[PDB]
Amino acid sequence: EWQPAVQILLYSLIFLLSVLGNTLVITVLIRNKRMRTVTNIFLLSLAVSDLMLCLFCMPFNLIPNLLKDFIFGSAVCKTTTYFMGTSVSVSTLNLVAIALERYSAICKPLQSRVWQTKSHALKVIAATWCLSFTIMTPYPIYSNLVPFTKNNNQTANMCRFLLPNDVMQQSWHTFLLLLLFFIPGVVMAVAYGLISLELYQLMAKKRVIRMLIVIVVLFFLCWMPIFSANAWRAYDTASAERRLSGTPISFILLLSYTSSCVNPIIYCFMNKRFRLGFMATFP
Amino acid sequence: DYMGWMDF
Amino acid sequence: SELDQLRQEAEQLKNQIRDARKACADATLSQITNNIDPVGRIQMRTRRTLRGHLAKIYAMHWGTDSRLLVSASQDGKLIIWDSYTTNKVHAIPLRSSWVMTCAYAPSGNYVACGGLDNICSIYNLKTREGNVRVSRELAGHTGYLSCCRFLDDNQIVTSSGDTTCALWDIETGQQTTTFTGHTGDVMSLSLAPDTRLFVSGACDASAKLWDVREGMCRQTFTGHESDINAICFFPNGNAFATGSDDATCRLFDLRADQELMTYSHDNIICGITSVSFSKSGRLLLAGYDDFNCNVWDALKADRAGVLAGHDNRVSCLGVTDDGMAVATGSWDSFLKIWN
Amino acid sequence: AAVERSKMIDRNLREDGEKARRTLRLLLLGADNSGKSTIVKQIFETKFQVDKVNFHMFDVGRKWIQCFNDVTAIIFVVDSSDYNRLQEALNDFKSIWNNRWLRTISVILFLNKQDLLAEKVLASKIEDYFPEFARYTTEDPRVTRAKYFIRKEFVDISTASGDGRHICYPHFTCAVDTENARRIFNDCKDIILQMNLREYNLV
Amino acid sequence: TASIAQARKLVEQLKMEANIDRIKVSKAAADLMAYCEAHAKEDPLLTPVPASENPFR
Repeated sequence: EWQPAVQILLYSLIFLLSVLGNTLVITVLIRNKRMRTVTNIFLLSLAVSDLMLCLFCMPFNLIPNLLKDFIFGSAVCKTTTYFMGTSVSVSTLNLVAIALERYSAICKPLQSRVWQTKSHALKVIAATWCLSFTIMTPYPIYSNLVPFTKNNNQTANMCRFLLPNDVMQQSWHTFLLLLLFFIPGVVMAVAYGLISLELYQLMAKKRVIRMLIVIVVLFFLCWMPIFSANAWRAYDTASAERRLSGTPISFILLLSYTSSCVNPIIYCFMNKRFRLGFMATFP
Repeated sequence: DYMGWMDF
Repeated sequence: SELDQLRQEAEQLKNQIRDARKACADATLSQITNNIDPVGRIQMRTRRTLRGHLAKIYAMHWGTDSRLLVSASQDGKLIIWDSYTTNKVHAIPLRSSWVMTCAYAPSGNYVACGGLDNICSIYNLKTREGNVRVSRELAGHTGYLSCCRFLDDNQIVTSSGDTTCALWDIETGQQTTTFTGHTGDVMSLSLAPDTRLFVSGACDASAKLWDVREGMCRQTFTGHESDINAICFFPNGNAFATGSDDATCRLFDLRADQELMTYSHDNIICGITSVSFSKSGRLLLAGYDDFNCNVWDALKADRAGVLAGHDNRVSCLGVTDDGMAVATGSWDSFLKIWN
Repeated sequence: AAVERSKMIDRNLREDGEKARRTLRLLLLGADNSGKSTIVKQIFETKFQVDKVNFHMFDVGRKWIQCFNDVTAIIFVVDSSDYNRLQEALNDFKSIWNNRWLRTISVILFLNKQDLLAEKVLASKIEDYFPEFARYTTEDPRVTRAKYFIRKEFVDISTASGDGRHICYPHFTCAVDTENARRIFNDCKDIILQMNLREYNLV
Repeated sequence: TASIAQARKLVEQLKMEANIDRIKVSKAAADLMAYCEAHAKEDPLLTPVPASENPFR
């Protein structure tokens, strides 16, 4: 029972912290009108998408993995699977949105004055949410309880997802891991690379540059594992499941969700301009 | 038995 | 020796002025108003926000009907607002963006505007072609216009950085009188309710009372430690108030020729930008550099309320002729209407 | 019908708030003897363009300075050639630098007619006006001692207070120099970069 | 002569500003107090009018 006891402690802690962090960022950024800058529009959007990711991924992956059957109805398997992919998708384009905005402001300061506005930020927010809700539509369609029976002769289920053939399954998993992880991570490596280079070309500058390196590291550590696993299963579902099913994939998933825990820390709480906003937001 | 995993 | 003799005669006369005032100083306003009742807490709230300006609002003036107002911004727009609906009735492109003052004619036919251009421009609202147009440009000051106020569709009074005031005939475009006697830049102006007199306040901390017909300084008032930014007649025309970088307001009565009251609190530490009175002249409303506006009980001198709701300097302030609303403008580019 | 007019007005006032945003606004300060009108290479006002970025200078022919509290940079011009008024410029520069309304505007400082300073020092009485120039110790070495001493005095005023909110960008200029537009452009690039770092939550 | 010429005016002006007739400040104060009481009920800022009568809602 030790591995289950650790697994519930880890998930419940990371859940409570990701709820608290994102809801505080949402709170302090809505109350303080002063803190309403192009960047803080993306941080508010990001914190909402991370709050959805926390609420709809974490408990609904934990509880079935503890019970060893999917306890909720087909409507819950459909609805959760939609919001999981939706929240994961919006976040990865809000993190590539913050890196390309920061790069325009820091490496081309005059030219960006033409377009970098609060209205332009809200165009990119609206386009990102709408295109995420759009492309994730297969999830509530082809995600339906699949039945089996336990050794106690109880009927049991496992929520799963299946395009109509294996070529569609493989091409789909290749598309999501090359447009919701790979390129989103090579454009955050070249954006924060160029910002670090031009910024370094001194103690404050080195304090900035180590944060830019930590951001591109934490992105690849959270997401590479889960996006590579899904691709493994879509090719040899049998070998992938024989290796990773049960306890191992639950930690690859926890590592993925830990992104929605760290984002409030590295983007908000590490800057007192917001930390004071916090001190100004509450009595 | 319970095998595989949801995508996210 | 004549220069010294005058100088001693001026010192003796100035000493006489002080003695005549001191002899007149029989009781303070706060000794007379000791028994009255306080304006209680003036709880007040924003009823409207006007969102069209894209830079610092510098000035605003109500029309004679308490619906229309004009406002000036350093984006180079003069905007006329229907405050009831918030509709923009008109937007006028100014020829220079560095404006510091705006006025509405009592007829509603015209608005006036000026600043670092050293000109007062008159705009005709009621043309047959349906577009607002320049009626005349009044040129003759050698320093920036700080304030302006029409007496009628043919006459307007102006204050300037060149230490003067001037009265203009708008039809001829010429000064009918120049008023001279301030030594610092004149920052503000206020016409008496009968339009026979006006007061102006300056950077040398003087306020002066002028005869509009005869072109003379009747009286000079002093008390502030620093430049006067704002001045306003009390509704009866027998008194006025000033505000300054001193972080205080003063009240004077013309007939006693001296200060009756000073409004201050040791937590208030920044300059006053603007002042105006309610319809009874029982409340003095003042704008501040600390982004607030404060409501003072002009007779008990207590701080009665706060209009907190701007993200920068309250740059200008005005009560309507009905007494039903206060407008405040600001360096964040919005006006707000209150109560 | 009145509201259709208000929205058609609010659309043209937004189309004008953009044409405004495309330009950088600069204020000129300095006494006569400074050559302000010769730092210019293209309320009085004038316009110029560098690398497709558009600039608008303004000079007024303690109160009127408040209007300029949101310009990108003050261009402050000093005559370097005689020291009778050097302290006057230093008191004036102190008055600009510590102004309540200018606490976040960086100053581009032009130490102008530096060739006449070089001629005066190569021929100057400078230590009679500034006794602490005796044994100063950092072109001709003596001219460099004067230039760096002259510069040192303004930049030490500029660093005695400021808290990193705004900075001073000193330059030496001859009346024949064309490069002042490039210098203003680079320093505006740097001023905009410094605030973009704090607004983009990097510091 | 400009300083002496100007100073004669600065003297004349003080002669005018002294020739004026001043009243006791207790009378001046009592008039502002009497005015505000006579115009108290007619001032919607010191006591707000009901939302039916208020033109700004």
